[PDB]
Amino acid sequence: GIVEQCCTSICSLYQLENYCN
Amino acid sequence: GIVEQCCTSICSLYQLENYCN
Amino acid sequence: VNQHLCGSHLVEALYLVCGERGFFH
Amino acid sequence: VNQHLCGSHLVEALYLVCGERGFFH
Repeated sequence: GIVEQCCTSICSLYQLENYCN
Repeated sequence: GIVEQCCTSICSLYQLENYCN
Repeated sequence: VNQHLCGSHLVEALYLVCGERGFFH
Repeated sequence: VNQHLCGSHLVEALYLVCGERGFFH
């Protein structure tokens, strides 16, 4: 999920905005 | 994201567990 | 029933299903 | 720099990028 993708790893803007709304 | 998928709409267990971690 | 999960019910559903894994936020 | 976004920095990043859309939670 977002923690694996953005915290554990490094995520792009595109990946991050997928966790909007 | 999760709000669209699970709140606005109805989501399955499988979709929901995708927002784990 | 309401089958929508919003706010604190969405939070609880995630507690439940994610277990030890955890979840944001 | 740290390029990881965790906890309150992840929260802030979502505020930022999601704007009016909003985000969980």
